[PDB]
Amino acid sequence: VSQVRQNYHSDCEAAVNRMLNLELYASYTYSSMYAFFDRDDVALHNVAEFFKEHSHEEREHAEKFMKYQNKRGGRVVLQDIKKPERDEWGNTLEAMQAALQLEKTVNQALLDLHKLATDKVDPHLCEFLESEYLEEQVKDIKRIGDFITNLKRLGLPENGMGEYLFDKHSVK
Amino acid sequence: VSQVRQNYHSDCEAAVNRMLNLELYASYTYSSMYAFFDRDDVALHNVAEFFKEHSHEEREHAEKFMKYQNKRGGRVVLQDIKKPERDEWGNTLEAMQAALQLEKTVNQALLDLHKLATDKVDPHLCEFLESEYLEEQVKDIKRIGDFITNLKRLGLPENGMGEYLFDKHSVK
Amino acid sequence: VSQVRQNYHSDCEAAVNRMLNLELYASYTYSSMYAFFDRDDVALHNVAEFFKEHSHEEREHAEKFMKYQNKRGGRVVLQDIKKPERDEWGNTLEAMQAALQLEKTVNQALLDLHKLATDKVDPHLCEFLESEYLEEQVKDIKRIGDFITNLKRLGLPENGMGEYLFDKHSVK
Amino acid sequence: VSQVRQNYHSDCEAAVNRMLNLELYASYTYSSMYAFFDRDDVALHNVAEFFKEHSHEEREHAEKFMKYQNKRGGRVVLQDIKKPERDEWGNTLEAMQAALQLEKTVNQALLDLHKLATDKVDPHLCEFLESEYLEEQVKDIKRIGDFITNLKRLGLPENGMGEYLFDKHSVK
Ligand SMILES: [Cl-]
Ligand SMILES: [Cl-]
Ligand SMILES: [Cl-]
Ligand SMILES: [Cl-]
Ligand SMILES: [Cl-]
Ligand SMILES: [Cl-]
Ligand SMILES: [Cl-]
Ligand SMILES: [Cl-]
Ligand SMILES: [Cl-]
Ligand SMILES: [Cl-]
Ligand SMILES: [Cl-]
Ligand SMILES: [Cl-]
Ligand SMILES: [Cl-]
Ligand SMILES: [Cl-]
Ligand SMILES: [Cl-]
Ligand SMILES: [Cl-]
Ligand SMILES: [Cl-]
Ligand SMILES: [Cl-]
Ligand SMILES: [Cl-]
Ligand SMILES: [Cl-]
Ligand SMILES: [Cl-]
Ligand SMILES: [Cl-]
Ligand SMILES: [Cl-]
Ligand SMILES: [Cl-]
Ligand SMILES: [Cl-]
Ligand SMILES: [Cl-]
Ligand SMILES: [Cl-]
Ligand SMILES: [Cl-]
Ligand SMILES: [Cl-]
Ligand SMILES: [Cl-]
Ligand SMILES: [Co+2]
Ligand SMILES: [Co+2]
Ligand SMILES: [Co+2]
Ligand SMILES: [Co+2]
Ligand SMILES: [Co+2]
Ligand SMILES: [Co+2]
Ligand SMILES: [Co+2]
Ligand SMILES: [Co+2]
Ligand SMILES: [Co+2]
Ligand SMILES: [Co+2]
Ligand SMILES: [Co+2]
Ligand SMILES: [Co+2]
Ligand SMILES: [Co+2]
Ligand SMILES: [Co+2]
Ligand SMILES: [Co+2]
Ligand SMILES: [Co+2]
Ligand SMILES: [Co+2]
Ligand SMILES: [Co+2]
Ligand SMILES: [Co+2]
Ligand SMILES: [Co+2]
Ligand SMILES: [Co+2]
Ligand SMILES: [Co+2]
Ligand SMILES: [Co+2]
Ligand SMILES: [Co+2]
Ligand SMILES: [Co+2]
Ligand SMILES: [Co+2]
Ligand SMILES: [Co+2]
Ligand SMILES: [Co+2]
Ligand SMILES: [Co+2]
Ligand SMILES: [Co+2]
Ligand SMILES: [Co+2]
Ligand SMILES: [Co+2]
Ligand SMILES: [Mg+2]
Ligand SMILES: [Mg+2]
Ligand SMILES: [Mg+2]
Ligand SMILES: [Mg+2]
Ligand SMILES: [Mg+2]
Ligand SMILES: [Mg+2]
Ligand SMILES: [Mg+2]
Ligand SMILES: [Mg+2]
Ligand SMILES: [Mg+2]
Repeated sequence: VSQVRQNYHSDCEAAVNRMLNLELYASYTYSSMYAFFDRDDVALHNVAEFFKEHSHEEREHAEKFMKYQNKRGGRVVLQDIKKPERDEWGNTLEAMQAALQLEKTVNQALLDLHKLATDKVDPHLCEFLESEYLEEQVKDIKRIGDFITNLKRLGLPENGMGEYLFDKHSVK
Repeated sequence: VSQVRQNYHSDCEAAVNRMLNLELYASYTYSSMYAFFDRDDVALHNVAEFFKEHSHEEREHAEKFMKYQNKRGGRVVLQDIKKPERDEWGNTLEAMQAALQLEKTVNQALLDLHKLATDKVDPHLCEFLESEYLEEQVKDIKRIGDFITNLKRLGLPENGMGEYLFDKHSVK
Repeated sequence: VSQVRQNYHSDCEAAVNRMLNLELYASYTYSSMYAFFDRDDVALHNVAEFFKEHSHEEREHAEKFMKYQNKRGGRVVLQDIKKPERDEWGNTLEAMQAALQLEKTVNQALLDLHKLATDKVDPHLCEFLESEYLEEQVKDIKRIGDFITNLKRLGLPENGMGEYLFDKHSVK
Repeated sequence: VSQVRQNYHSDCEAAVNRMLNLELYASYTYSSMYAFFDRDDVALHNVAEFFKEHSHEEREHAEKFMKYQNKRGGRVVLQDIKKPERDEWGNTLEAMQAALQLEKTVNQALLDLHKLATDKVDPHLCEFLESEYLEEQVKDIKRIGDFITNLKRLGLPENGMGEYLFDKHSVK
């Protein structure tokens, strides 16, 4: 047992490793979206940059779980980072819809980790999630939802002029 | 009778209390519009902020009537602030149309208070209204009318692209 | 169901609307106290300004609940803002006593909302209350209690010199 | 007839001269109060300075009526400035009570001049009074009333400690 370990259940340690992997999976999905929107036959560079920034954010979320694991005396165990579910993302609306579902998947995993930490009576892990993860997820979900509403209003997927307008006034 | 009171008719004092309540009612209506445009399924944040600012302005108009009442030696009497007439505001045009009618309602109440002050021969109250309230009402009514004209030109309520364009170039 | 909604119980959504209304009710009560202390026959302007500031604070607390409701995908539903329980507040001690009970009423409502969020297993709402509301309530309750102790020590309600001294050295 | 004169009734011209004299009479009364509070056996120097400042203000009000008279083509006609009604002013409360009645006397004269200007249909004179005189009178009356309330609360005229406290915290 690590000399620093105190009130840290093996189940929580394992779930933190799984959460780290999911953050990395999300980062990789966002990077795929960045690459898609940078294609010469897609060419929506403000949209591409939005997804690149989200890729960076998710990787930082992962690094923070690595640091957390070590601080508590757990051991980081890495697994393969699976490739994204799609190779091409259609258009800005389709990609934002996919991002919304990904953010809700991540949020559900965070909520499930919080349930586990509650069951094992780990207030440090609970507060870490509450103060460092759950509010940013809710903010990101709201932002992406707002974008989806606007893209539908702009006539996506059919209205290419609307798609151009979005790239030029909403993510600039 | 208050030691400061001079040339202040009971009827005017009461009408000032009623005017205070109407300013508060208007502030609350605008706050409702702010909340509607901040919804994830509406998502027009520059429009929401316009209404939030107008909510603030109306509350300041109310505070100034409270201060006026005390300066003249009248007594502030508060009543319930009624909830807005609608829970949802449709779209930017529908909301601006509602705001125009609200501003005209407030302006009519100010004009009616001025008639009363004239009848009771209260030049201080008349000038307060003339110099602190009536010109801002006319300016606000003109601004909202100009917005309505533009929203109709942009094809509201049917044209969602027009609604997006307005939010991005007229209230930014 | 809103596209952003996740782990947000209808009961919590409704209780957030009720909490918003209570914050607005508190703001309105404080504004009444401001107006009372600004009267020419009361004339304690540092006390009036203290209550005006608290009125502002409470309105900001309400706006933050509106924003919260939308972020979670709930719908803001407004009700009448009831007028304050009194039209006149007696003196500085009587008003501070009323403010203490109002702040404890608000705090009890926050604690009850936290119980509901706990029962429905909503850690985001729990942390929002814990980190954005509960500590400010405890601080405000302590400040007002400290003022009450000082006002009693100064001989309120009978000792007018004490009341003047308080206005000039404790809320300046 | 003056070459500049237009829509200026002889009655209004005469009433402006009488108003000028009353402003000068008020200035002189305030100067008497300044001198009283500067006496070695009274010795309330912040109170004395308050009245000195009001003396200055009233003299400026008079000069502005002189300038007004000439601008309209009327002729300034001066009369004796009568000495104040009292040679000694008792104490801070007695003096503030006298100042309140003086300010209300001046305000009544301004309101009466406004009635005359209304009857003779002189909008320039009406607006001059409304915008340059009536609001300052209401503000001054409110301030002095607030002081009277505080002086009574402090136990004047009997409570000398209260009188000292006022001079040190309310007019400093
Ligand atoms: Cl352990
Ligand atoms: Cl274990
Ligand atoms: Cl972050
Ligand atoms: Cl696998
Ligand atoms: Cl694919
Ligand atoms: Cl997903
Ligand atoms: Cl966070
Ligand atoms: Cl009156
Ligand atoms: Cl009356
Ligand atoms: Cl304004
Ligand atoms: Cl009713
Ligand atoms: Cl409705
Ligand atoms: Cl209306
Ligand atoms: Cl003006
Ligand atoms: Cl105005
Ligand atoms: Cl839900
Ligand atoms: Cl539910
Ligand atoms: Cl706050
Ligand atoms: Cl009811
Ligand atoms: Cl009452
Ligand atoms: Cl209460
Ligand atoms: Cl807090
Ligand atoms: Cl003439
Ligand atoms: Cl004539
Ligand atoms: Cl002046
Ligand atoms: Cl004589
Ligand atoms: Cl005498
Ligand atoms: Cl007099
Ligand atoms: Cl003025
Ligand atoms: Cl002291
Ligand atoms: Co993200
Ligand atoms: Co993440
Ligand atoms: Co990093
Ligand atoms: Co595979
Ligand atoms: Co995310
Ligand atoms: Co936080
Ligand atoms: Co984010
Ligand atoms: Co407005
Ligand atoms: Co208004
Ligand atoms: Co204000
Ligand atoms: Co109703
Ligand atoms: Co308005
Ligand atoms: Co003007
Ligand atoms: Co305005
Ligand atoms: Co408060
Ligand atoms: Co509050
Ligand atoms: Co605010
Ligand atoms: Co009622
Ligand atoms: Co409070
Ligand atoms: Co907890
Ligand atoms: Co917490
Ligand atoms: Co904190
Ligand atoms: Co506070
Ligand atoms: Co004066
Ligand atoms: Co004067
Ligand atoms: Co001069
Ligand atoms: Co004589
Ligand atoms: Co005066
Ligand atoms: Co004017
Ligand atoms: Co003015
Ligand atoms: Co003055
Ligand atoms: Co002191
Ligand atoms: Mg283990
Ligand atoms: Mg936003
Ligand atoms: Mg009455
Ligand atoms: Mg304009
Ligand atoms: Mg429900
Ligand atoms: Mg628990
Ligand atoms: Mg303290
Ligand atoms: Mg003549
Ligand atoms: Mg004052």
